[PDB]
This record gives sequence, C-alpha cells and structure tokens, in this order.
Amino acid sequence: SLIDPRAIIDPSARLAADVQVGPWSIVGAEVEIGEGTVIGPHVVLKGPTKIGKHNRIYQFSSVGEDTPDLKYKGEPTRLVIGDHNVIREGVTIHRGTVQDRAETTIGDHNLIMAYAHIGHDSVIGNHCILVNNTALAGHVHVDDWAILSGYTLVHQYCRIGAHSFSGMGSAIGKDVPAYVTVFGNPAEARSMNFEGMRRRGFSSEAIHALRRAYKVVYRQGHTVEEALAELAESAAQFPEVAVFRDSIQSATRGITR
Amino acid sequence: LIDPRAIIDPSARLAADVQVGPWSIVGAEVEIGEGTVIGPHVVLKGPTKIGKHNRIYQFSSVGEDTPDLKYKGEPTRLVIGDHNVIREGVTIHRGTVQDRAETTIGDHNLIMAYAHIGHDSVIGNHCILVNNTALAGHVHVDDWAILSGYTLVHQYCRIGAHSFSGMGSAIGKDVPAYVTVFGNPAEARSMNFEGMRRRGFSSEAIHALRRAYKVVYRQGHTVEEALAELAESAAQFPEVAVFRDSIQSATRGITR
Amino acid sequence: SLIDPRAIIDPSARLAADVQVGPWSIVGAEVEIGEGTVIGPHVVLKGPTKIGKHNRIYQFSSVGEDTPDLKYKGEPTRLVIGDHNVIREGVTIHRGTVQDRAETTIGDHNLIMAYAHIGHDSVIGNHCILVNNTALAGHVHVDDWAILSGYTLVHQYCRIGAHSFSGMGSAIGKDVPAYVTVFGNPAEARSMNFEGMRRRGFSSEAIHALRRAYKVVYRQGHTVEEALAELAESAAQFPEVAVFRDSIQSATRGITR
Ligand SMILES: O=C(Nc1nnn[nH]1)[C@@H]1CN(S(=O)(=O)c2cccc(C(F)(F)F)c2)Cc2ccccc21
Ligand SMILES: O=C(Nc1nnn[nH]1)[C@@H]1CN(S(=O)(=O)c2cccc(C(F)(F)F)c2)Cc2ccccc21
Ligand SMILES: O=C(Nc1nnn[nH]1)[C@@H]1CN(S(=O)(=O)c2cccc(C(F)(F)F)c2)Cc2ccccc21
Repeated sequence: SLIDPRAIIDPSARLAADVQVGPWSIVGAEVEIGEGTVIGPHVVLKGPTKIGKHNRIYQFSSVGEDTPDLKYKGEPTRLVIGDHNVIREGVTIHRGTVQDRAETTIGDHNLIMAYAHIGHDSVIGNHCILVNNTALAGHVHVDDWAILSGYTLVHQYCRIGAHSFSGMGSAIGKDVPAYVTVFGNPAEARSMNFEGMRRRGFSSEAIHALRRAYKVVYRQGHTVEEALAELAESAAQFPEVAVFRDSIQSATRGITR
Repeated sequence: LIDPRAIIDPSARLAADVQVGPWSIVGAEVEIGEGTVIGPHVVLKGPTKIGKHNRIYQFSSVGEDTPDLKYKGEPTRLVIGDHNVIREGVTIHRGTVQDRAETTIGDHNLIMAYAHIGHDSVIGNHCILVNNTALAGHVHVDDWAILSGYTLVHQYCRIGAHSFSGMGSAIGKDVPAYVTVFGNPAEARSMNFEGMRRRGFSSEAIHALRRAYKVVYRQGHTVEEALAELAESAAQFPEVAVFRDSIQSATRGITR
Repeated sequence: SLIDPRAIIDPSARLAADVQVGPWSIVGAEVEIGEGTVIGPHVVLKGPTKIGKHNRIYQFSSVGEDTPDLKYKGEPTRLVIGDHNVIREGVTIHRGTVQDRAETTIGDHNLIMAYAHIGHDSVIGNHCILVNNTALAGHVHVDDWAILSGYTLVHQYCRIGAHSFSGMGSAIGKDVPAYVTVFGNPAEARSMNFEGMRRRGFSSEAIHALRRAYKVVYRQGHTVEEALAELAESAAQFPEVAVFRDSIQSATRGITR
C-alpha cells in the first residue's frame, strides 16, 4: 500500500487520501498529513503538526521537533505547513515557543533544500526558496518569492522581504527590504532582484520606479521618515513600490544597509 | 525500553534505565549510563563511554573513526559526561594516538543540529555549540563557552571559559576566556558581560575583567607586557586569573 | 550474508558478489555497485547510478537523488562514481540534467567528508578532498588533487583547478586556477599550494616555473589574454605551467583574484 509497514504511525496521527509514508519513518502523535503528501523514508515527524496537500518531505528530515534545550519545555506548540512544498534531505523544522507565536508557519509552493534549518516561531510565505544549509535562527519572517542562497544565516526576529535575494554565505542581522539583494557576513545591501522582477512579469515602469525607490532609501542621505515621505507618491501609483515602502516602514530595529 | 528494532552489540553495556529508539545501533564496546535516552536512527560506535541522563537525537553518528589520514585504526576512545543534549545529525569522532587517543565531552553541554566535534576535541561543561558548529580536531572548549551557528574552529585552537563566537565565525587562534569574537577571520570585539551576570559575578570582578580586556587588547602592549600587568588583578580575583591563564596557555597566539 | 536482510535491494539493481549493504539501506532501481564496495546502514541509493569498486558510503547519505533545480523535469539522467572513494555521513550527490551532459561524475580515490553536497552535472576527478559541508552548486568541475576545506561554497559552472586549495569557509564565484590557494567570502587568490606540490613530489624547477606563472597572471597588470600570451613560452616548457595556463584559458566566469 501507500503506508509502508516499517513506518510507525501513532494512533493519534491523521492521514488523508493518497498519502505515502516511506519505510522506517515516524509519524508521531498529533501529526496530521494532507491529501497526496509524500513522506520519504527515514523521516521523523513530531506534533502537534499540520501538513497540507501535495507536499514532498525527503529522508533524514526532522519536521516538528522542539527547539533545542537542556530540558523539555513549553507545549502545546504547533507547526503548520501549507500545500505543494518540497522539503529536501535532512531539513530541520522546529515548532513554536509558548512565549512567542506558539506556532512555526510555512505557506505554499516553498522549496527548502537539503540541511536547511527553520527555527522556532519563524513564518515563511509562498513561492520562497531556501538553498542548502540556510538557517533561520527563530522568529524569522520570510515574505513571498524571497530566495536565501546556500548557507545564509538569519538572526532572530529579522524580516526577509518579498522577492529579496541573499547571496550564498550571507549572515543577516537586520531586516532585508522587499526586492533588495544582500551579500557577505555581515550582510550588505547591493542592488535589487531586477532578474526576479522580470521573471514575475513586472512592467518596466514598475522596475524603473523600484530602481529610483532603492536610490531614495540607500543613496540620498535621507532619514527613513524622509524616505517614506519621498516614496509616498510612487507607492500610490505602483503596488510593487508599496511592497518596498511597507518593508521599510515595518523595520522598527533598522534595515540592512 | 530497548526498542526491538534496535541492534545492540553483545559487547555493549547499557544500564537498566537506558532507552534506545528503533533502527538505532549500539556498536561494540559502547557504555551507556542510567537515564540516557538514545533516539531512533542513531549510530553509536566504540570504544565509547556515554554517561547519565544524556539525550542523543535522530541521525547522529557518535563514536565513528576520523577520516583524518593520520588515523590508521587504533582502538581510540570517546567519553561523554552527564545531562548532555546531542541534537539531530551531530557527528562526534573518537581520538587519535598522535594526541591522547580520546575525544572528551563533560556535563550539561547543548550540542545542536549538525555540529561536528572532531577527533581529540575536549569540551568541558555548560557549553553551547549552535547548529553546524565544526571543531576540526584537538580543540579544547572550556566551561560555559558559546559557539554560535556555523562557527568553524581550526585544529589545536583553545576556546576560553565563558567565551562567545558570533555566527559564521572562523577561529584560527585561541580565544581567551570571556572574549567575544566575530567574522572570517575571527576578531576580538568585547567581553561576554552577559555570561558574567549569568554566573552571578561580583560587579567588582566584572569591572576588574573590563579593565583586564583593555590591558590585553586596547593598550598597545605585547602579550608578555600584558601578562605581567594582570598578575596582581589575577592574584586578587579568581575570575581574572581564568582570563590571564587562558592568555598564557595560548602558545600559538590569541584572536585579536 | 553480505546484504543485511533489513536492507531493500531493487530487483533491477546489479551488485557484484562481495558487495556489503548495512541494515535499513535502500539500493534502488538501475543502481550498479562494483566489487569491494561497502554500503553502511541508513543509506539511500537512487538510480540510474553506477558505483565502482572498493568504495565506502557511510550512514544518512542520499546518493543519486533528483536535483531540486526547477529546470530538471524528471528526465532519465545519470550519476557515475569510480573506485576507492570514501563518502562520509550525510553526503548528498544529485544526478545530472539534460541541459548539460545528463551526468554527475566522480573519479577515483576521492574523500568526501560529512554533509558535503555534490550538485547536478558536477565532475570530480581523482584524489580530491571535500572536507565537511563543502557544497558544489552544480556544473562544478573539480580537477585531480584539489582540496576544498570545510564549508567551502562553489557557485554553478565554477572550475576548481588541479592541486588547488580553498581555505575553511571560502565562497568561490570564479574559477580557481590549478595549484592556486584561495581564502574568504568572497574567495581571494593568496599564492599557490607549494606544500601540496612538495608533498606530491613536484620538481624544484616546476615549482619555480609555477611561481613565475603566478606573477604573470596576478602581479603584472596584464588582462587575461595578455597573460595567456606571456605564459605561452613557459607553458610550452613545463607541463605544470600548461595545466595552470589551460585552467586560466578554460575560465568561463573569470578567475579568482
Ligand atoms: O542561482 C543562484 N545563484 C547564486 N547563489 N548565490 N549567489 N548567486 C541561486 C543559488 N542556487 S544554486 O547555485 O544552484 C545552489 C544549489 C545548491 C547548493 C548551493 C550552494 F550550497 F550554495 F552551493 C547552491 C539555487 C537558486 C535557485 C533559484 C534562484 C537562485 C538560486
Ligand atoms: O545568540 C546566539 N548567537 C549569535 N548572536 N549574534 N551572533 N551570533 C546563540 C545562537 N542562538 S540562535 O540565534 O537562537 C540560533 C539557533 C539555531 C540556529 C542558529 C543559526 F544556525 F545560527 F542560524 C541560530 C541560540 C543561542 C542560545 C543561547 C545562547 C546563545 C545562542
Ligand atoms: O588541514 C586543513 N587546514 C585548513 N583548512 N582550512 N584552512 N586550513 C584542511 C582542513 N582539515 S581539518 O582542519 O582537520 C577539518 C576537518 C573536518 C572539519 C573541519 C571544519 F569543518 F572546517 F571545521 C576541518 C582537514 C584537511 C584534510 C586534508 C587536507 C587539508 C585539510
């Protein structure tokens, strides 16, 4: 059948139609797996965890584990994963902490590559790519279409804006605004993901307004308040520029410069 | 307690309270002490001693041979203390004869996902190795040391008591006790003042250490000039002696 | 017997007579293992894949999985491993893509340490060392005797020259010429692997010629074509200098400086 007899399914666990579990996989108590989701061999799922439809989870992944501690501490804490996600070999995903959200949240159509770490209370949106060995410390918010290149380290509470790009080996300590490309340890803003805008079919008017929006924030010596005021008009014409202005507005503890 | 789908070698030695998850291998000459929980999918190889009330998580390879070419199959050891947590996919290699033929881990150590503890490494107590920390080999980590995620330590380096390394740090030279280091290559920034307050250090002892840092790092002295300047502060404050002693035992230089 | 009864051997799998396979290992369809090869417990082998003779593959390794790269669409691509290779704990090796030569290729006597990654369409030669957590993004050519120390990151299409050395935590966006020593993120050219050359028994005359060849490429203000021209004489005299000159000539992303 679809359920390999060498897998251990806890009596409390809930499996929907067309679910596959490979051999020697543990689907622990309070884990719920959605329609057509494929669990490979040698996977550990721990709950309380909700996984949606048409997901693929590869061998050696630990999905819904507790955040590391010298002692067991703080539950019920949730992990929620949406639909059409690919979680590759040996990925670690921790559930939330009772102190903060009490939930780690992953949306839809995300690709999390081998040995990536998703820390407690982190929130991933849709259509994101975390390349090999990307580590989100915890309480990290990754917005839609963001790409973290291989071995990107993100500090606790940092926001990764929509359509942003972090070069491989980047260590991020401050918010990355929407569309911004960052590199190095510590991470420095370089340009914008113009490549990614074109692959999203952004009007060349929107891309040119986003180029000027970069220069307003990074290049003209403005305060953030002065920048937000200078962007207000562009943000009103282009929803794309508003995503950018909003990412800067939301950064209380400062942006990656 | 011992899951029937685990392979326990005849010559393994497990206390009554020990839990072994399914699909785990307790290899030849593996001692495991009372209260220790071995998760599923764990490979333990010997000769290895594991103390008490330890927790080893799935996909961990504890007590394998180093691939370091200078190792040639000698019966070298791995000792682990008590109340240690070893997380998902941690690799801990046994020692080599060229040193002391032992990798040593003490008590109350938190070793997070995919950390590497190379051959002959000595970790003390209440240490934190965050995800993907790599100790290349012969690395001595002293009590209360914290190495942040993806911290790389070159062979033979000493990580001082209460020292802290920023994430993605690459350490080539000894880190003195209490010192904070960041970047590739690693550079001294300040003292672990949080760590001192964690331990309940006197505001005297913290002020003495704040000064001691300036003597070594900020006053354009040499190491020899600096050691002599500290010797009185060191004699008065056992806390300052830990710092001064870590600089003296640094024969291959300190992280500046 | 040598195949553990808890192992899963696909009917279509071809194992030489003395092949060992540890418990809860998977030898999938169209996987060939040559004589002497030992597979440890908890190993996943997917095909189409050819593993040669006297190889050792450690636990938690995923050898021959599909690349998550979005351009691969389930085409029947290959992985080929030669003889006398050691693959340590948790290594990932993906098969090729039809956009290149539909093959990922490893030669002989290579040491690939724990959690190292070998991306689609990568070509490793002989006597290479990939230290812990080294990652080749894809289409990476590593020539014979190349050392990549721990957590070395290699961008797609980068060529790592013969007897080259990359320091711990290096991030390589451009070709590493043969013999050259690189460090840092981004990677920086800092002289040549003279201790490597003296160890493998290179002549004093050859080492002295490589020393001058280095000055011509890096220290004489020459553009690459001006340099390739000046090396032409010395490359005709010494094979080592030809390998060096050849590595520079075949740089598609430029060279590490
Ligand atoms: O194209 C890109 N270039 C880039 N990275 N950093 N700076 N520039 C990124 C990175 N990659 S990748 O190189 O193929 C890759 C895959 C596995 C492992 C790694 C490694 F670990 F970094 F080595 C890299 C995947 C990817 C997928 C969609 C969009 C952009 C990218
Ligand atoms: O604060 C700290 N390191 C720091 N700060 N600035 N530079 N490096 C360390 C690190 N953390 S962490 O960020 O929550 C964490 C957890 C898992 C993975 C990672 C990652 F892999 F680095 F991304 C980070 C866990 C932790 C727990 C008690 C004491 C100190 C620490
Ligand atoms: O000797 C060397 N020195 C050097 N590397 N980078 N800069 N200097 C390299 C690196 N080493 S290693 O330190 O013993 C080692 C082993 C496992 C893990 C690591 C770590 F992950 F980086 F921490 C390091 C293993 C090794 C083996 C053959 C040839 C050269 C090397």
